[PDB]
Amino acid sequence: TEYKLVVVGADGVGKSALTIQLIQNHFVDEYDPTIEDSYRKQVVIDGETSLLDILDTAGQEEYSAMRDQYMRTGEGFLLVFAINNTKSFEDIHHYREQIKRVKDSEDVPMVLVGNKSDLPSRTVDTKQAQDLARSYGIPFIETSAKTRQGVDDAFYTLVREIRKHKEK
Ligand SMILES: Oc1cc(-c2ncc3c(N4C[C@H]5CC[C@@H](C4)N5)nc(OC[C@]45CCCN4C[C@@H](F)C5)nc3c2F)c2ccccc2c1
Ligand SMILES: Nc1nc2c(ncn2[C@@H]2O[C@H](COP(=O)(O)OP(=O)(O)O)[C@@H](O)[C@H]2O)c(=O)[nH]1
Ligand SMILES: [Mg+2]
Repeated sequence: TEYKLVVVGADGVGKSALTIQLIQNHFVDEYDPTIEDSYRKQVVIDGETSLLDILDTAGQEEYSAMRDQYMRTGEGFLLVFAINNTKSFEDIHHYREQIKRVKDSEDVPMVLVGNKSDLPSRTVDTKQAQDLARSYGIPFIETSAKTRQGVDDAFYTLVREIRKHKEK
């Protein structure tokens, strides 16, 4: 089994740091903000061996046809914001609508991720994030790429959401 996972969200929220924790087991400071890359990892989740193919998105805000078709191959999406950046939380709606648009579907596996939970300078309350996730009908996972809090949980929860979708 293989799952195509895509990590989206505003610049600086920790998409690259979360991905590199999952894949390479270390915390990277100031990874080049412009680099989009992909990684594969073999995991066991609830007894099922699978390959996670993870796209760590980056780059300019552009909407080419090639970009839509490429994003459309994603089976599940992490919607990442940082808990110290209210604008990144406000931007979650945008990324969700673009995912719906390219997938031509109201039911796309997604997980809301509030990253940088190790920082004291919080501006987005856990209750606001839980309420947003409830409104979308998706899970909310608190993470820190720095301490590895919630990292496996975020990705594995997204796989569980894909499996639920495939059962419908
Ligand atoms: O063809 C596509 C294209 C995208 C797509 N690709 C890149 C985006 C992009 N950048 C890339 C990364 C992340 C931030 C920065 C620029 N570096 N930024 C935004 O939005 C940014 C905000 C919020 C809205 C207005 N702008 C201005 C400010 F407010 C902030 N959206 C993007 C975006 F939708 C798709 C995304 C998901 C599903 C299918 C897609 C299909
Ligand atoms: N304290 C803390 N810093 C983080 C966390 N995740 C990312 N960072 C830092 O925030 C900055 C932006 O992270 P990055 O992974 O490049 O974000 P991206 O633009 O979403 O790929 C970098 O300096 C990271 O080291 C986190 O969970 N906690
Ligand atoms: Mg990055």
